Amino acid sequence: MLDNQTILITGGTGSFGKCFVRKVLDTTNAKKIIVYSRDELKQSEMAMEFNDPRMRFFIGDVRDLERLNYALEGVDICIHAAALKHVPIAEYNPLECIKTNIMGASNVINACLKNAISQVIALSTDKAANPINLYGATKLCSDKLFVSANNFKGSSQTQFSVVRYGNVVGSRGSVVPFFKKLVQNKASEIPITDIRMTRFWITLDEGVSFVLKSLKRMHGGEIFVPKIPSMKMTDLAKALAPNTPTKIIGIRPGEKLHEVMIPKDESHLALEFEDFFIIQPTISFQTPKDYTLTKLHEKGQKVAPDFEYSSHNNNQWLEPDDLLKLL
Amino acid sequence: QNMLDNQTILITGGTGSFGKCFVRKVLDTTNAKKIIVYSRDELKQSEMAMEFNDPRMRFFIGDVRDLERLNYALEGVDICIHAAALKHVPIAEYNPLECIKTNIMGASNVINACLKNAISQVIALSTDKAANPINLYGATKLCSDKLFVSANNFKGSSQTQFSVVRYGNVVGSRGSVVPFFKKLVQNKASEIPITDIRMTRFWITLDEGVSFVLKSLKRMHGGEIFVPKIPSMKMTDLAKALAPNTPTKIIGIRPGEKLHEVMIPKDESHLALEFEDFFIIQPTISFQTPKDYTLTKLHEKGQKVAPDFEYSSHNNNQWLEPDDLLKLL
Amino acid sequence: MLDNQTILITGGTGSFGKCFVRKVLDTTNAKKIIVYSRDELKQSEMAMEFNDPRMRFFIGDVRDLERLNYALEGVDICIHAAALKHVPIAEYNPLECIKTNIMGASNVINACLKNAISQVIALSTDKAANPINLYGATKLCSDKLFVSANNFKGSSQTQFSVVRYGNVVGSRGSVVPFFKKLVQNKASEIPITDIRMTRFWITLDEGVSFVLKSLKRMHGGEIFVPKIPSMKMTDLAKALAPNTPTKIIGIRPGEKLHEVMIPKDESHLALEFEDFFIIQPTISFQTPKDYTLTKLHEKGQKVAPDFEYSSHNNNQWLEPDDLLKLL
Amino acid sequence: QNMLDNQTILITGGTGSFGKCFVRKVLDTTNAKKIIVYSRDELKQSEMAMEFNDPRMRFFIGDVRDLERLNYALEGVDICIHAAALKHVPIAEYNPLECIKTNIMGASNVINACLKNAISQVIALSTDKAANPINLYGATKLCSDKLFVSANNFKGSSQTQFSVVRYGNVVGSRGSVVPFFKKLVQNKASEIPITDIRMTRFWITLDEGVSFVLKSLKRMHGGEIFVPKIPSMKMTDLAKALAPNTPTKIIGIRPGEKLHEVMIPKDESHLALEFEDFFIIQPTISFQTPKDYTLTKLHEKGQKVAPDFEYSSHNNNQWLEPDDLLKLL
Amino acid sequence: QNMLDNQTILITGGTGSFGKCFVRKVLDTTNAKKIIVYSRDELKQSEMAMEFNDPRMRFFIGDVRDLERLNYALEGVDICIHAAALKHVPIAEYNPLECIKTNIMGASNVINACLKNAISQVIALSTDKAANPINLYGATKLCSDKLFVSANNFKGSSQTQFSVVRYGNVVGSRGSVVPFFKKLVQNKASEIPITDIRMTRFWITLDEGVSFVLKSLKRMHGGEIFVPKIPSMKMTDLAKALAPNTPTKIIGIRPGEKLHEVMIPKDESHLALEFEDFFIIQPTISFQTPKDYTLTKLHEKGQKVAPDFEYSSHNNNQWLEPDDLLKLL
Amino acid sequence: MLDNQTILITGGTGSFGKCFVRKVLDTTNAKKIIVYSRDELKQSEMAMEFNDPRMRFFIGDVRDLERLNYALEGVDICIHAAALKHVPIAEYNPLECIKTNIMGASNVINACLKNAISQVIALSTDKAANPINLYGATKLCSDKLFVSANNFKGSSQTQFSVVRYGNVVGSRGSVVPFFKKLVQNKASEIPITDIRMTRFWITLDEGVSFVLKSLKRMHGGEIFVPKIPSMKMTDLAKALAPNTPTKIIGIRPGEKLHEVMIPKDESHLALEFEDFFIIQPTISFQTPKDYTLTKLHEKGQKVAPDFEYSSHNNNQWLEPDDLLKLL
Ligand SMILES: NC(=O)c1ccc[n+]([C@@H]2O[C@H](COP(=O)([O-])OP(=O)(O)OC[C@H]3O[C@@H](n4cnc5c(N)ncnc54)[C@H](OP(=O)(O)O)[C@@H]3O)[C@@H](O)[C@H]2O)c1
Repeated sequence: MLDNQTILITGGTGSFGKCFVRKVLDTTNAKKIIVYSRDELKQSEMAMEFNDPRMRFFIGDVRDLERLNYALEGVDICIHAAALKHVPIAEYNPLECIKTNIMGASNVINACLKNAISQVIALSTDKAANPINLYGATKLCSDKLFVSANNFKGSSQTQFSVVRYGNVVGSRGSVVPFFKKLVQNKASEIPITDIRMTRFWITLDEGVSFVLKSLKRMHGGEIFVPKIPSMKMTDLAKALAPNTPTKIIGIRPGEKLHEVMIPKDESHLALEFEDFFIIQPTISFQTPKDYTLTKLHEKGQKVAPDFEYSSHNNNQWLEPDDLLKLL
Repeated sequence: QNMLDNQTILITGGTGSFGKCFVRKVLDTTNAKKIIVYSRDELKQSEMAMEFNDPRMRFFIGDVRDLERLNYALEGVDICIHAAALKHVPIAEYNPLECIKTNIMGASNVINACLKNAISQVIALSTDKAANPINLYGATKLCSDKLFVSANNFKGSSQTQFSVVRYGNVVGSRGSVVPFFKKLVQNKASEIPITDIRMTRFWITLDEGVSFVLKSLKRMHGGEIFVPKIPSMKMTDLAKALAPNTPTKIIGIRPGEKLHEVMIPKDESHLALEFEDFFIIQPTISFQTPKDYTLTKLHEKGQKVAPDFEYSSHNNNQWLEPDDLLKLL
Repeated sequence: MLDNQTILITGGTGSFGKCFVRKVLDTTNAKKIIVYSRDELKQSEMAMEFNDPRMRFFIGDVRDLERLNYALEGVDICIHAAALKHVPIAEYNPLECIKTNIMGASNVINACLKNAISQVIALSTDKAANPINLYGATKLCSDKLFVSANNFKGSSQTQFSVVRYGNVVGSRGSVVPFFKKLVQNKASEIPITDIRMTRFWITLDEGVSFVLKSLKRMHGGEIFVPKIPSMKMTDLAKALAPNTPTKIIGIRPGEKLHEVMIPKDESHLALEFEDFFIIQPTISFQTPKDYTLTKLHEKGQKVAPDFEYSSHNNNQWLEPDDLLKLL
Repeated sequence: QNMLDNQTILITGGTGSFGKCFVRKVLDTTNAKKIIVYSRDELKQSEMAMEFNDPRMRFFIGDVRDLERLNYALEGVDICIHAAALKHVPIAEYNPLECIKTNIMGASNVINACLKNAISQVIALSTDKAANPINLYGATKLCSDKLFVSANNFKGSSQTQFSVVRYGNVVGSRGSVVPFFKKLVQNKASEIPITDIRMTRFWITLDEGVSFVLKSLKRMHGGEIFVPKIPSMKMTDLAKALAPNTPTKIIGIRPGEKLHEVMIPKDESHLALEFEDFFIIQPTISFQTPKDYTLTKLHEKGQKVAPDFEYSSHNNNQWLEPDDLLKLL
Repeated sequence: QNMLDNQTILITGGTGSFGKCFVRKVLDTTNAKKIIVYSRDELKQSEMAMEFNDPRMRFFIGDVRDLERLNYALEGVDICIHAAALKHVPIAEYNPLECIKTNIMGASNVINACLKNAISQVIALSTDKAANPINLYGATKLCSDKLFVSANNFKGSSQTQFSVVRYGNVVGSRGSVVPFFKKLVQNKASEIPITDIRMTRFWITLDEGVSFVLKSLKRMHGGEIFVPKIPSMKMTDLAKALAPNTPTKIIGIRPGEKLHEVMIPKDESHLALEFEDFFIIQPTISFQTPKDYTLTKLHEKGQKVAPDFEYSSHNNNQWLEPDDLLKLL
Repeated sequence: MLDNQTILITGGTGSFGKCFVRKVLDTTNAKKIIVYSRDELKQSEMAMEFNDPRMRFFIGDVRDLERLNYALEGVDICIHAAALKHVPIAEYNPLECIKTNIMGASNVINACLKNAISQVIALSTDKAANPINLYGATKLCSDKLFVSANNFKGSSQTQFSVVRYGNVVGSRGSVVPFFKKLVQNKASEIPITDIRMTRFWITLDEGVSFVLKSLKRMHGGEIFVPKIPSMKMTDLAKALAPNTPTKIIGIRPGEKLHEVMIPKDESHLALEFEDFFIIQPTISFQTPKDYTLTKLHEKGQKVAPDFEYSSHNNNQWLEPDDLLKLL
């Protein structure tokens, strides 16, 4: 697997960013881990915490093609986690979200090919499946680009895969942590936008690991989807602090009732496995790939024609307590 | 008596299906100062100036990907129709940045330019595929719509209005399938492509839409996404039409090709406002200057819709008999 | 010659475009033929007609440098036929014509060098010789650039030559076909701008072949000119449909009486051959070339000091019938 | 009494031959608010501010290839003289994109900028070499002229006028041959470069032209290409001048160097309009606002020319005795 | 009664130290129509809209490196505060183009945009490090200041005024050392970083400065570089403060880190104009419209300074007792 | 040392430009010397004077990245002397100076890495030390960039060093030559801005040689400073023409009393040698370098803590005559 390799991750100062740097640091022999991002304050703060010579911090934007080409020189593997993810903000700053996510993905793809990187994994989201909001629309474009990149074939081959998973239990500005800062500062209530608000749930750590495993499976072109549990927002408001009331607030700008992981119209392209899924590409590559046998010799089978992985039509569900056991 | 009296109109990509018809319909039914055709191809542009040979026409070579050009293009324009785009779904799947550069950046430039020149009203053309999309093409179009709607916040003494008209397939449009169904049974009728037996699609006429735009243009406030109520046509039947009897062949689902097109999402119904013959999906954001979309600028009143409604082609009420289409062919 | 090679042709959806793709398909072992152009409707229509796995369609503009670099990866030979050729339109859209033809030629030249292509042939026109209209002015710049490209010398050598020939008998929006669509739709007349209107004439097929032969001759830097026949526009109006009258119409915007192939002031740089000519470069290359012995061991001699290849001062002439035999 | 009263003038590349003279001529004979010199080189610009030391001067460092800069440059200008360019023919042959970037894109930016700032009149400098060209330099200049003339269509409340002044060699200009003929017989007279015995060229004075511009500036409508009637000087004679007797040497025809310069094409004569001391090649296209180029804005009337006319240097009527030039040296 | 009455203010990078405080101070003490926060990070922007939850706020995602965006940003703004920047000296040393792209090109775009939108007054934030600099960061800031001052020449009916406010360290600002001195003795007090025993620095309060800007904003003409008179605090003492007693450790001089910060150069004193509580370094160039910087727009008179003066931190007169800082902490 | 190498120098039509081309031409076996600059008139004039096939003139701007990449193909060593150096003009055209000097330096750095050049020497100035004027501020950024470039490490290594020296005795538009053109044209006076105006002095030739030697010493990352003499402007006005009076004129826009070569706060990073100095980098390179032993096995030692190389606190001084002996 990974050994004496160089890894560059865009937006490595983010949640997935550090939780991933940490895990690669501790569980692998990655010769050098490179964080590529824009803020000097987070990288100054992040260099002092990860006080290890295995690191290296490059200040740069993904909207910058030259910089990326410079930053990716000599890199072996690349994880793309840079992005504007705040759905409401994206609705008010649509070009900003487009520049960062779409153009950003394109430049990363380019710089990777030029530097002959070996493997690239971009981070998607369930919001990119049958999307309604801008953020998701841009992300779907990003996935489309990354999958399509597997067609280029220069004097250097590069595999481009995508990992798509749900809401990361408690993250920089989320819900579960929000539903505590309140009760702490005397929360007058517990706002619940709706009773049907379902959502796939995964942890920072579960995510970081499904990624490092995809690298071990991937042929390039796949869109790996993990089989994660769903949790009714009704049974979550409880845990967090049933005590206080729950003033319904309606619906934020761009929210869905439930999130989709694998569209119904994607069924055919799906292949079930044990812990995960794979949404085979839609286009054909000059060099065909057999997405039925991972590079880990794991065998996967198709799915029923009327297949779809909704957040609610799911069968797994996080007990109204389990999320406290995780807190 | 509402009209586009003595006005300069510019339509991007008006060298194709929608464009040629809209350019014809406007010259015929309205008295607009002039009409500018903005497109890249010199052949089509030349074979259009002849085709029309009308003094109220002007032709500009140009790419929507070009901002300095669009800036000079729109100079002196009152109304802009954005119909330029890459719509060939499977090709968009293989050439994703192309589709992105034209449809996403393209929409952005047309906007940037329209505002610079203080255009009055702008209507952008979307597709049913931009609703809960799954193919790249549709995803760029969803982005596109978002941009034009978001464009309504900008507040300068320009006050441009941006709206979107989203509808489905056009009964035999510039190289599609209807003609590619004749074209075949119009040569060696013995093999007809198919994908599914449940495969449905909304079908509007290359004219029902054109007029729908001119109409949406007359009753807009800005920020709307007008949806024309149309009939759904299950493919199977659409088969016996362009070939009463022939050995059809079930090829395969082309890349990124859905199975049931959505016109209005299930998760956005709370934004829709039903009307007698059309729909209006209100902005998912709030503008500085709010508006009551329940009242078209034509007075037309509107009531919302069932909090669960999902205007899908399959769950459509009306349909088209394999003869109602013959009455189109 | 060409074998197991990859060929990319800009504007391959055009007249010369398909007639060339077809001929390479049928007469060579070209491993892969790549069409590079902007319209999806022509490439969708062109893929279904040339239903052959030897093809590959890239949607792109020549005004786009990144795309070209991507498109030319792994290509062996490149034919440049993309361009805005409508003279009147170019007079009203001068920057458009300049961007496409000049900047377009420059980007193609660049992408070719970066990808180490071996041979590049750009298509010129007689309108580029002692030009008067914009279209021709841009084309002369394109020829100048391509010839000059033979001076670059990186870890990869690339030959850049130009093929310059006249009006292609009946083409997408021309005269001879125009002078029939009329008589068909009851042509009231036959418009003849002038009695001296001479023009070199060649066929789509003759052109496509002189190109594939130049590749076999070329050293890089030459501007091959075929010896084609001239035809008085007076004796052409006849054939097409003498029947109807000929309402003289004057002179279109930018038209010449006759077209030049090899300028008088180019004499010195000329070298006569059997079927063709060669207009040796004006500049000297780091690595001299002997344009007297093609790579086909064909020997050519200079021309008289007062030499010039006008369309009228020519000696060959297409009988007022021959063009019907060709129709 | 026509003047450039209290006006701001900006000349691109006015740090060279034409520029320095025009800058001098305008300060001396007219009362224009100010004069802006726009060029790249700091040395020449500094050695010019001293050289002139005039308060009505302003110097801006800048490349015509730079659009944002040109935009700030022309801000507040009424008249623009575009004299910036790469004219060294053989060098242009070896560095074709350079010449292209400066002469073609350069002309485009100066235009884009002039219109943005609503400049009143713009005169661009062309060369005889842009007539039925064969060298790159001249070909960029033909493109250039086309651009400035085409620039007259644009219709905004700016109404800028764009014209072109095309003439030949300037009797001993910034490093040419006349001085490089002295410079030699001005050191070791024993070897003089030559190309042909029929080699002819039009010759105007670095002052006859400058004034011709100021004049063309006073009688323009826009879209014209003014041609100054000048004398032709067969090289041979021009030899005995800058060296009565010396062993000249026939080197060789430099790259892209013609043998007979054309001022007006044979295929464009039908556009020319002959005048007492100059010519006017009318646009090869039609503008929205037509104009009668037969009447200079100075009332000067004009009759066309013989439908075959080809103002060539060799077929020129007047010439220059090997002493008329001495009366220039 | 001077105020920023009913005015739209936009501050670049107002999502950080200075910004948040300035945004707070202005809302609290003045009645300005609205306030626009222009920055790149969505997290900080969201955690600020909540943090403030004030209707007179607006947040725009954006990079100062982006000119088209800045152009739309500043649209409709009267006053602009440029506080966006990369200031982490040693990081700037390792990523020099980054710092350059943001601080140099960044300042240029904010200017280009401000003029385009006819902003009234613009104040740019500089640092003491831009005085006789040696580190990249400070060198970009010197360039930066030069740009904003030079920006005062441009003369269009816009008449924007550009000034600069340059001061030193901010007593415990967004991750610096003061807090990183607590943070340590606030966990395992046994090792404190040090560089020299002569190491001095000027120290102003994150509030003394903010107000200084609002004040400099009220008494500016344009082209000035306002310098606030502040106290110097020799580091040694600053040590016993954030840790009465602990085993400090002399690590090493971080890259590009000076030893004595300069507020006013020795070679520029002849430009300074001393005031009761501040300084004004006049432009090193002459503008078309001269100004008497000896008279603030607040009437405040000013006398120059000793022709040798060099406002250095070490040669400072006033200082701060290791308790005056405690009275800050 | 240098042999069969290719050298490209930006702004080779300048003072240092020709004096360097000449010296490399005469004292080395440089296979090919390439001049890269913008003006055709200087390069036309410069090709005729340096009438040697070892030359090659490329017309280009440093503000142009493509061109540079083209121009630097196959180059071994690169000297960067292009720049806007007129301090007053830079104060009025600050963006022009920034584009040329800073962006220019960045593009040169980029093109060099892409072409795998081996060594690059950029020319600094004493004005970049503790600067006050724009010109110097941009130059300090240029030095910072060049030093930092030594961190990139692609499939090709490139050393980037800087040479920083004072006013070049009599140059295109300077003082000493100015103080003669006057007396020649009847100089009414001798303007002396101040009595303390000190300045380091070096010759075109001394400079050109310290450069060619640095190439022989350099490890990459150094900022070589030669130990040159200082001259009081009071004792210089004399020589030039004591005869005429000396009307004091004040202080130009951006001038200092004295110029610094090695800042006081740079002491620690300094290393004294015989004829020169070295200001070790401020940052650490992935691959450490020992700046105490040049590549010429020359040993250098540090300097006292209170060290600084001012133009006045200097000990060497050019006799009020020596500059006439040099004239
Ligand atoms: N005399 C002739 O041979 C002749 C005859 C007919 C027509 N013309 C035309 O008249 C015009 C002026 O000729 P001239 O004899 O005065 O030539 P010149 O002495 O070479 O002056 C040309 C000027 O253009 C400037 N320039 C060059 N590139 C520039 C750029 N990229 N951006 C901005 N300025 C640039 C140069 O200034 P910097 O180098 O400091 O940038 C120079 O001052 C030319 O356009 C030429 O085509 C010349």
